[PDB]
Amino acid sequence: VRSSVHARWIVGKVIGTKMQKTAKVRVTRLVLDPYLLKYFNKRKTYFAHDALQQCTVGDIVLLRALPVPRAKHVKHELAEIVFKVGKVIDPVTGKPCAGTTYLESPLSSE
Amino acid sequence: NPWVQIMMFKNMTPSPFLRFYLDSGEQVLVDVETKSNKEIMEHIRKILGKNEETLREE
Amino acid sequence: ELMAWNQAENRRLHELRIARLRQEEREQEQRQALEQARKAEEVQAWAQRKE
Amino acid sequence: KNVLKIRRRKMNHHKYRKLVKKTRFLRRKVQEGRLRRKQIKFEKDLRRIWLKAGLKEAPEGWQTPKIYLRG
Amino acid sequence: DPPPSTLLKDYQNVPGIEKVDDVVKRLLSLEMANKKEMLKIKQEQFMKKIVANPEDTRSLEARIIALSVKIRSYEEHLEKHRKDKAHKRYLLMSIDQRKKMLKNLRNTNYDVFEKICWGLGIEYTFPPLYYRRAHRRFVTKKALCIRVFQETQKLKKRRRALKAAAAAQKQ
RNA sequence: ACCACGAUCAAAAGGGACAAGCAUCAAGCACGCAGCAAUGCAGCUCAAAACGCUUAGCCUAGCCACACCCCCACGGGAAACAGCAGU
RNA sequence: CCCCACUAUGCUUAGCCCUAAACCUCAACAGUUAAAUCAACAAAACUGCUCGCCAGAACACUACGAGCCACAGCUUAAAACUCAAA
Ligand SMILES: NC(=O)c1ccc[n+]([C@@H]2O[C@H](COP(=O)([O-])OP(=O)(O)OC[C@H]3O[C@@H](n4cnc5c(N)ncnc54)[C@H](O)[C@@H]3O)[C@@H](O)[C@H]2O)c1
Ligand SMILES: [K+]
Ligand SMILES: [K+]
Ligand SMILES: [K+]
Ligand SMILES: [Mg+2]
Ligand SMILES: [Mg+2]
Ligand SMILES: [Mg+2]
Ligand SMILES: [Mg+2]
Ligand SMILES: [Mg+2]
Ligand SMILES: [Mg+2]
Ligand SMILES: [Mg+2]
Ligand SMILES: [Mg+2]
Ligand SMILES: [Mg+2]
Ligand SMILES: [Mg+2]
Ligand SMILES: [Mg+2]
Ligand SMILES: [Mg+2]
Ligand SMILES: [Mg+2]
Ligand SMILES: [Mg+2]
Ligand SMILES: [Mg+2]
Ligand SMILES: [Mg+2]
Ligand SMILES: [Mg+2]
Ligand SMILES: [Mg+2]
Repeated sequence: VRSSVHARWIVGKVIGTKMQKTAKVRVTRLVLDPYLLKYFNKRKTYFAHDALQQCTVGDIVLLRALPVPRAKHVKHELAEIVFKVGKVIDPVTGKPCAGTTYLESPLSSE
Repeated sequence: NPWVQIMMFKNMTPSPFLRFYLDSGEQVLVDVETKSNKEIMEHIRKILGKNEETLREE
Repeated sequence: ELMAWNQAENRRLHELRIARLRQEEREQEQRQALEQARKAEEVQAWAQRKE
Repeated sequence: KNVLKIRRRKMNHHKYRKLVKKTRFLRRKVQEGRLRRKQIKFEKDLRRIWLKAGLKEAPEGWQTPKIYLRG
Repeated sequence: DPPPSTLLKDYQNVPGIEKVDDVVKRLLSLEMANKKEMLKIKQEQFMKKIVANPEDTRSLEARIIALSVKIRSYEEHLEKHRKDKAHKRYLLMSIDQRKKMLKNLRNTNYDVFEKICWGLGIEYTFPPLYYRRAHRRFVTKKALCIRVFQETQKLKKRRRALKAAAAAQKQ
């Protein structure tokens, strides 16, 4: 379970798929502005190993840290695609949706 | 919780919900539709928050 | 015990959702029934005017 | 409002245009000299690239164009 | 474009329009109408070909189709009016609006996004990451840097063979 | 003491974090990835400030850096108080 | 400044140039007329939200750098010396 990588679990948005078996993921965190005391997004890039090349630009993915980095910049692997771009499945009902509208009514399967 | 990643998403599904990702790999889904923001804070405190005893000891 | 309690809370909220969605279909069907009637008359009137 | 601020700028601009007209032959010789040094400084930058990369001469078939001439 | 003999969208579903005199069929065809009547026929053909409900005009699909027909009409106008700056603006704005629509459709309903791209022949493109002039100095230096990289790759390969050849001689 | 499958302390290595001014420093020019390898792909950083110039020991139970100069010190220039007192 | 004559120019075509007191000197979107209505004048006073911009005067629609079909050009745009005001 141990790992030399700092970020163990992180969610991000895929912003690039031009490297072989590697997805470029943009991860945002809330950082407190000390003077304004307002939280602002701070983004960082992570390379994630994607053995099956299933990532599409724009989908939300969950990254898991590798035991040791497999490359200079590849320290994580694709653990799960949370929200496939344009093919979201509502986790609350399990039905496909398009934005804030259902594509299949939850009443279909009772 | 300065070291916990918090990411927001707008208008991706028909209803609002929270989802927590734990270090073990477990995921905790919390449906928050119809609940007030105070009921949401009290809910997540009960299932994933440290109790007053654990905080006093620290 | 807390994870099992959270899953039971999601199931309770799901039954209230299904009960809420059923009442919205009955209301949606009523509206969709009048719009079709109104839309049918406006089409017949437009069809007679063109004929 | 009065136009005193405009009048100060008016005279500044008048005297500048007159100065440029009076020295337009010297300035044209100065401008020519600057564009030459500008072309040389650009050629040195490209030469620094292939020398630091291990090459001894410019890549085969490369000729640095004159990117600052009127033509 | 639809044939000139095509009837107007309003007189295509009137009973008995196929038994009227030929003169009456001309007066109700695209030949005797302005170009806007022909565009309404093009829009109807794309709807039945692409969208699931050809009667829903407020969906993001119908809007992309309606705007794509307007875009094609602007392109045809500008092919004849190349100094018409007003319509050149309307074209570029319409293309931008369609790209924003396609972006929102790609994010919400990918299956419908693929059918729109195929039906309308649209090649979706992602925007550039940076917006900055590529002036002469930069264009020239970038071309030189690519040549230097290509030449260094050739020299690195010729340093593998010589090392490999000498290594075999020792054996 | 000696072994301590331990504790303490703490290098190298890996991950993360970490000064100021100037954007009239706006592009850097190989800065990526895959593969056991051969080799293949053409990527990587950057206006959320890369690259660069200038200034400055620091976050002070103290810490970092330096130890005549050439970042280093085989070698060379050369012959060393930035230990105390002193000139 | 007044009178006369006449040219570049005003026009067309094809390319450039990219400026204005380009100012209704009043940014876009949404909302209000109640409270304290409000320095003055101007075209009543405000709220939410966002982007752009500003921080004594003058030097300065300048110098330098950079970009540009612009070569007496345009855009971006400082500092030193000076004053206790503007
Ligand atoms: N420079 C970019 O291409 C770029 C890329 C991503 C986001 N942005 C956003 O643009 C805004 C302006 O950034 P800045 O202050 O560094 O620009 P700036 O006005 O200082 O201009 C610097 C460069 O960015 C371009 N730029 C200016 N405004 C832009 C805009 N709205 N969108 C995209 N490019 C623009 C300019 O043409 C120039 O090449 C910011 O909100 C920034 O987050 C800019
Ligand atoms: K030293
Ligand atoms: K102006
Ligand atoms: K005006
Ligand atoms: Mg007056
Ligand atoms: Mg003056
Ligand atoms: Mg160490
Ligand atoms: Mg800027
Ligand atoms: Mg300068
Ligand atoms: Mg820096
Ligand atoms: Mg110093
Ligand atoms: Mg000494
Ligand atoms: Mg030394
Ligand atoms: Mg001493
Ligand atoms: Mg004439
Ligand atoms: Mg005329
Ligand atoms: Mg005007
Ligand atoms: Mg605006
Ligand atoms: Mg000033
Ligand atoms: Mg001017
Ligand atoms: Mg100037
Ligand atoms: Mg200049």
